[PDB]
Amino acid sequence: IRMDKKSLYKYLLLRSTGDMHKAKSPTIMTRVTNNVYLGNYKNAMDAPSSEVKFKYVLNLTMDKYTLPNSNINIIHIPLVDDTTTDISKYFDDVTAFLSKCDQRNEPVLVHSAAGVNRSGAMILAYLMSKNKESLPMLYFLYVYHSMRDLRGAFVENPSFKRQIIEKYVI
Amino acid sequence: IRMDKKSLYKYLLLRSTGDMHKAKSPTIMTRVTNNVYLGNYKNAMDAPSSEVKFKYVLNLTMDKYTLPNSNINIIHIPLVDDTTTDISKYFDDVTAFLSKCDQRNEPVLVHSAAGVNRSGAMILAYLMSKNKESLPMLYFLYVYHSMRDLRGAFVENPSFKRQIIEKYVI
Repeated sequence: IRMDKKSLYKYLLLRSTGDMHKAKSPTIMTRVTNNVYLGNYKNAMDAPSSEVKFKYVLNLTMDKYTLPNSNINIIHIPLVDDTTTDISKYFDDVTAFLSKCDQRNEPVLVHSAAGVNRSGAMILAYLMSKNKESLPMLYFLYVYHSMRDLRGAFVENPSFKRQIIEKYVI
Repeated sequence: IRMDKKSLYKYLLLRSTGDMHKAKSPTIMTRVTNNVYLGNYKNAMDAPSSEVKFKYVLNLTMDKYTLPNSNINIIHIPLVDDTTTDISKYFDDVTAFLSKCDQRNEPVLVHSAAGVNRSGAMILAYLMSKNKESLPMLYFLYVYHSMRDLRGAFVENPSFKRQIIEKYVI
């Protein structure tokens, strides 16, 4: 049971003109594609012993943690969640790595502190990168709002949203 | 001094993903085209003695007022600002009347109580109707956000926005 056929279009245009719930902190991990997951700091601590056989965790926070009782490989890309940091510089490599994970069915968790702005930006970028079908402006609006509806908050950082738009739309 | 060339596009996509100021009540009349104006109840009371030579006022509120010391013609279309009323039924005639006004340079004020939802919807409809150039989805997003940025609040009513989208986009 899904919505097809220009209900998505009204959904999108209404969301695009203010029909948006106030930001609600995301709590549980979200499976976004077959092997790619999106979460927050707690979710990463919880990653050793979750239903998923993670091979990788992509740590987007500033601090290099370990999960030493586990065999998960922790990739650290330290970024700040601010309106000045350039996150686009890592777009190509990160989306490339995530697609490799999806090809090899190697589960990977993409997380930040909140699971909203450094991690949601990389998940958005991945989704945009994998779109060969749909007009980017519309794919962008659909992805953004459906992910926000799902998670409660998604790339609330305006500068991160600007960087995705420039990279993948304009 | 204007923004052209894909700054409008980033502006639009950012506004479309949550970059929106909280609704602020509009106070002064807004000239939207050469002879078409948008305002609230006070603005209409003030219409007899304003810098503009109104020939017409389009009263979208429920109550039939008069301005008996004036020669302004008051057209009454009574509508409620609610999430159930069908405003689309008057779209064709209203936009037709407004375009005639613009052709004959006959100044006309479009108002409701707030100057935000019954009146902004008819102004939006007019603008959409007069667009023969731009893709409707994009013209819609541009008009909506630039009018909201200008006025402070514009078609905040979600059902009125749905009706414009259905009429003019889908």
